[PDB]
Amino acid sequence: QMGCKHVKGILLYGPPGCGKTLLARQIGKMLNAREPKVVNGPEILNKYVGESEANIRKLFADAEEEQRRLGANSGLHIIIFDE
Amino acid sequence: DMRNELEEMQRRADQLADESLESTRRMLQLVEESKDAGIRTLVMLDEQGEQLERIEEGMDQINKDMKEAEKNLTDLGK
Ligand SMILES: Nc1ncnc2c1ncn2[C@@H]1O[C@H](COP(=O)(O)OP(=O)(O)O)[C@@H](O)[C@H]1O
Repeated sequence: QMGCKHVKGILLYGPPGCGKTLLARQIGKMLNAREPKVVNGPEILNKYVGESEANIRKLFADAEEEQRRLGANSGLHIIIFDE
Repeated sequence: DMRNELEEMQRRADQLADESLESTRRMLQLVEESKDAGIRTLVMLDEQGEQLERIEEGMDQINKDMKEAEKNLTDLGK
């Protein structure tokens, strides 16, 4: 009735080893979301043309297809970016 | 400027055979033998048909002869 969209992402910063991935996984598990995809920044880069972009692009395919199929009654997908 | 590009090479999977030369030869030999057997059966069947046709005429002749003889004997008897 209100017509309000949902928040699309958040950012967590702090010293290493203080429990950020734990919090992210717990948030994902609490909302009855599917298994999250965990990624690492330095491991995406590549030395061929159009390879890093493909890796970045490949993470949204499941959500895209599920929305195209089930419309507005789909589940919740979570993506976690580290570094 | 570590932007590399590549080119491609192709290989052809072996064509459909290397199993069509062991069962094949046996198949051909068996087909030849069956053809020979069929030819022999043809010849024998034609001979048998000729012999049956030959038998027919003697059969008819004996039937006619016996009927005529019986009728003649009956006619003379009475
Ligand atoms: N607040 C916390 N309570 C309990 N264990 C914690 C906490 N913070 C960190 N840990 C422990 O430290 C480990 C590593 O933390 P991690 O999630 O890798 O932190 P970060 O994302 O900041 O590197 C966790 O698996 C857990 O064993």
